[PDB]
Amino acid sequence: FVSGNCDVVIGIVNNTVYDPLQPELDS
Amino acid sequence: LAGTITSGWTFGAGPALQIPFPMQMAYRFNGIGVTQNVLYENQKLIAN
Ligand SMILES: *[C@@H]1O[C@H](CO)[C@@H](O[C@@H]2O[C@H](CO)[C@@H](O)[C@H](O)[C@H]2NC(C)=O)[C@H](O)[C@H]1NC(C)=O
Repeated sequence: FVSGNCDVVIGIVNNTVYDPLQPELDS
Repeated sequence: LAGTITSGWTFGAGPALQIPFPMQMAYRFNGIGVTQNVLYENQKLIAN
């Protein structure tokens, strides 16, 4: 779940969050 | 004291498993019905 930006949390890292609905958008 | 700081509650029910203290505090906030992001967004305020 999403809450806020990437500035107030100490220790946050880059990564990718996969979206299940996007592959279904094509068809 | 050393166990409950470096391992939380894990050492009382088995082997001691390390976990960072600010992250352990997030677990305990969840116990009282408060989301994790509340702690992480006020870590400097809570610690003080
Ligand atoms: C997570 O990815 C973001 C991508 O925006 C990184 O933020 C940038 O980091 C570079 C490198 O220091 C800076 O020059 C930029 O100013 C940052 N912001 C933007 C909008 O580009 C961020 O550093 C990454 N997190 C980690 C821990 O590497």
